[PDB]
Amino acid sequence: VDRTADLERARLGDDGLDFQDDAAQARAFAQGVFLLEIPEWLDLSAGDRFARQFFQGTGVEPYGKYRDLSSEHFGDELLGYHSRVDQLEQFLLERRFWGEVYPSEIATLGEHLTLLSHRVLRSVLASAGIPEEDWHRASGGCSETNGSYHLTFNHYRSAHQDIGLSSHKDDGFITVLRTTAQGLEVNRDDVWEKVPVDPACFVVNFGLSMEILTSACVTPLSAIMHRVSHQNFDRSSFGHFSSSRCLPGADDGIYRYLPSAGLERVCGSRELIEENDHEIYM
Ligand SMILES: CC[C@H](C)[C@@H]1NC(=O)[C@@]2(NC1=O)OC[C@](C)(O)[C@@H]2O
Ligand SMILES: O=C(O)CCC(=O)C(=O)O
Ligand SMILES: [Cl-]
Ligand SMILES: [Cl-]
Ligand SMILES: [Fe+2]
Repeated sequence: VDRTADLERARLGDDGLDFQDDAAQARAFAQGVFLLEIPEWLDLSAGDRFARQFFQGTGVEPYGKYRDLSSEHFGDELLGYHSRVDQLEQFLLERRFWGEVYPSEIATLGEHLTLLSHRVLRSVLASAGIPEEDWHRASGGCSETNGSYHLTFNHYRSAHQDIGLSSHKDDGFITVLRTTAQGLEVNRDDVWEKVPVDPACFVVNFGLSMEILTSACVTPLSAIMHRVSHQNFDRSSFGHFSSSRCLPGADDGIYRYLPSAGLERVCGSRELIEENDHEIYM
């Protein structure tokens, strides 16, 4: 693909998300993807280094050892190191383990991104016309700080003859993606387009839970279809993912908002992730 998407750029300011104007904000939310300026005080260098190292094993300091932590170590099949069928290999960790398992500076990064994402999500919920007292249940806790949050590190193995990462929608409400190299593509309006590279911005997009939640609103919001093209050289990235609380045995559920009525349950949060990962990776 040779077309490059023209995305709207936003900033977090005194009143929440600031786009250039109300029309720009509407286009961004209608597309389900936009750029978000990275706060100047926020240090991403340890996260960038973790994404470059996590897969390399205990010979490589300080982060290569996370290659050896599989899902078995967490009692949760979703977490730890995972080789995917595509070029991608990942390390995924939910917030309840960050303080104990991640390096301290990586847990700190995760916490910063959680509070940034929280602020982004609340701006979106307000634009959707959902009553504020329904936000906590509608977002499975992400309208406050009680959601499930995964800080997930990605490395694309260019020696594998696969697509980088198959076409998919994310599971949750908000993904804050840190990417510094080409490869991410988005499908708005049934044409694949490259996401412009800008290491001064995150890429923000909505997941399936945002789409389900707002599907009956006057302006439904989409979970952007996106992929990573086959990489001829290595690539890395990381993202902060916000989902309805999906702990084993403590699942907040996924809801659709019915204007003038309230929230109706659609499915489980973990169930949605499992069904989505099935539909993606085959
Ligand atoms: C347990 C997953 C968690 C809810 C979150 N959501 C996701 O969609 C993602 N990663 C995450 O960290 O999992 C699958 C994926 C397409 O590779 C993407 O990277
Ligand atoms: O690496 C990227 O740019 C995208 C990663 C992604 O889409 C995901 O982890 O769900
Ligand atoms: Cl601010
Ligand atoms: Cl590329
Ligand atoms: Fe994604």
